Amino acid sequence: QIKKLLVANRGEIAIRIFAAAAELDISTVAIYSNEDKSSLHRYKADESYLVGSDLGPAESYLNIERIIDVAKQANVDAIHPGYGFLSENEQFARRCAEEGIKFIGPHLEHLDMFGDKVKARTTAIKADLPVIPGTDGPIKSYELAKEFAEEAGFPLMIKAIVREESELEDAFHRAKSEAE
Amino acid sequence: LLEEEQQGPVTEQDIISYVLYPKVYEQYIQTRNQYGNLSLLDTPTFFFGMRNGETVEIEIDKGKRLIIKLETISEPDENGNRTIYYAMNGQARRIY
Amino acid sequence: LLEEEQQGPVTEQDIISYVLYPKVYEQYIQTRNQYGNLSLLDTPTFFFGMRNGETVEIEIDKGKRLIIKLETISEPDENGNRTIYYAMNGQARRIY
Amino acid sequence: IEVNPRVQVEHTITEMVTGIDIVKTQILVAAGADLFGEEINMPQQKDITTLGYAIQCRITTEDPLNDFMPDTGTIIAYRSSGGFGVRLDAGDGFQG
Amino acid sequence: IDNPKHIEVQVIGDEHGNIVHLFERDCSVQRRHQKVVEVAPSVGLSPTLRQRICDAAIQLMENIKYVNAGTVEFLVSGDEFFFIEVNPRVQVEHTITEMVTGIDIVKTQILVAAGADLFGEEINMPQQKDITTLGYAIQCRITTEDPLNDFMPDTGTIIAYRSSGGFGVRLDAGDGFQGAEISPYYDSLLVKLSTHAISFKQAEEKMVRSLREMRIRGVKTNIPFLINVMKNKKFTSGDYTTKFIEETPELFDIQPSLDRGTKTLEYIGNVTING
Ligand SMILES: CC(C)(COP(=O)(O)OP(=O)(O)OC[C@H]1O[C@@H](n2cnc3c(N)ncnc32)[C@H](O)[C@@H]1OP(=O)(O)O)[C@@H](O)C(=O)NCCC(=O)NCCS
Repeated sequence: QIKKLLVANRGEIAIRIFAAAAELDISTVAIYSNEDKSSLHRYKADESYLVGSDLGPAESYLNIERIIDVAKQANVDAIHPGYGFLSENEQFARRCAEEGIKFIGPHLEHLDMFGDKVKARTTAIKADLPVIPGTDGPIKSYELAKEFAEEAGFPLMIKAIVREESELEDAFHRAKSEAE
Repeated sequence: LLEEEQQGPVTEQDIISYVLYPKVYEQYIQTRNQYGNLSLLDTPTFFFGMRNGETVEIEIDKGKRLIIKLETISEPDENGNRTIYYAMNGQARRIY
Repeated sequence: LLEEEQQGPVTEQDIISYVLYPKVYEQYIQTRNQYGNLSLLDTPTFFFGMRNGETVEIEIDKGKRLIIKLETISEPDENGNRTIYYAMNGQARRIY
Repeated sequence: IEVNPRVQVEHTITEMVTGIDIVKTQILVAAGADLFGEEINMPQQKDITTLGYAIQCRITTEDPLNDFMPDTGTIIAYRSSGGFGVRLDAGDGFQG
Repeated sequence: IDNPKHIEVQVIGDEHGNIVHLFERDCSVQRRHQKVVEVAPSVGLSPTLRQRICDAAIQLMENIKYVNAGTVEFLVSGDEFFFIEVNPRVQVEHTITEMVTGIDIVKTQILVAAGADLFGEEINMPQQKDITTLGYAIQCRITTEDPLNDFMPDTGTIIAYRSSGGFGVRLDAGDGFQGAEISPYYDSLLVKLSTHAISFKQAEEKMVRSLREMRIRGVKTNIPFLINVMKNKKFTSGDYTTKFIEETPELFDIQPSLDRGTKTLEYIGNVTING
């Protein structure tokens, strides 16, 4: 299936994947920024392609469409995104399969379930798993805050640490301040 | 004759080439042996080399643009060989 | 006072030395931070640096003796900073 | 707490204690190999086990005496370790 | 003997009468008298032959009360095995027994000379009936012996150097680095490559990937030969004799890794200095 593989990343994981790719006799392609022209990873692969002379250092590894450009002209099969850039981007994972490019990772919906801070928590409770008790969303009333404290028990971490109840008052207002 | 000389496959282009210019075709083969394909070098670099402090890029293969920099040249050693300090693809290479 | 300009611990020798020579000591410890235990280089190296192509051994410490070869020195670049190409214990090192 | 749908930077240590190539498998899953077919050839969950303990250190230019601000500049010397028990994953560090 | 299989066995003694064996290793892949590839343990060996050979080692090594690390060498033909010599020291390929059994061979030497019992707390050698092998290790010694000139050692300056690594690759550092001038006075070894896996074929695939990922310019090198020896079906079969290089012609042939990155540098250098 996978005859050529493109790594939408740089540095250690690109080398990590190239070594893994060229162990199954998979042809490897790398992308790089203008700042990574001297990078060590862009000649651990068979060929290497600039993202485009008009992109800064972070743009080069986040431009979904030009990354797709370089891969399509590389007539590549799969894409491994590595970690930390477009590794879990459903939009990249959607754009890839749109172009017959096997996105090496989870299925599209998985990226969605585990992409946000609350959606992942929800699927976790559905599978009979313990979860850190929290407010259903954000709250702007002490009354709902005391509603959660006499239902979750202390300590409690407010953000946007409280052990004794005499602190849940003066702390819940402090965060509402700085968050505001 | 030619297949054994290069110990490899040979196109008809090679064959007529050697038939028309023998001592010349073979001389070019020695040069592709030594330095590779020079036609891919830009004309100024091909004629004058590189000047101290010059960064230069040469595409040698598909997606294989190698970035070269000449840093300095040494005084010639006891025999007559100088040391050249390059910076190929961000890593340092020396050659005599 | 001396425990403040330095990193903390100061010996009595430092204290009596400062009071005898104020600026000489303040200058001494500054050079101490720059170049190490300068008194360990041989006199010819301490006074003249190194000639091109020369190897020299510096008994940095008991059994610790590093073998330094100066390969070449470059032209100055803009801002007047040369590059020095060293061979230190077999490996290669560049100095500005 | 959370779930990251991607391979992780600390994956190296899980490969050494268990014995399975995590990134390799990742490729052959998109290639549609059966998790217990010839390609992936995974041992059954009962027969998955760990031998020993592994530790990982990401070496970075974060100054631990300056609020872990990533120092930058030119590495002018680089030596890597190895031997029985050591695994290296090359990143941005090299001689120049 | 006729068409056999060179097999060593690694024993380890202490200064109190306790000796253990970390099983065998195959070194049948030899060109001349020197060994070029060694696998631990042997793939083509029956669990019955392996045991009789290991027990033969323990018999000899305990009858004379051998102390510290050692090796007993055996040739193997059919069901019959015989004894040749003993090397009372570390071998170059101890790394692969270290990889598949888990015991640090060189370290155990140091504590044995100190006097630590084999089954003490500092060594904590497993009891013999608990020692085992997990997977298959292969060791390559990357040298400067021209595989196309009777393996004559090339001498010169390495101008570029790059080691591999990652999961399953263990390197032991020799004279190989950027700027080394390989002296003609010693064995011309640059770096010890040694892999491992859960199969002997995953280790082959891992070994060639690292042999390829290797980068050593400025000198000749026996990597392409070692690459052929790996990729040959006669090797991955698990059974090969001392008559393996001799029997296999396609190993010596090597396509020359065109040094495009260097040849370019060499040309520009000439026309810059010589016009
Ligand atoms: C065959 C191969 C291994 C190089 O072998 P060769 O025939 O000796 O070399 P080439 O003529 O292809 O390349 C020479 C130069 O190309 C350049 N180069 C190679 N791959 C490159 C890339 N992806 N991007 C930019 N430059 C590259 C380097 O400067 C290399 O110089 P060095 O190899 O002397 O340091 C090649 O397939 C390759 O791309 N190698 C680099 C990647 C690698 O090592 N892969 C091994 C598996 S991890």
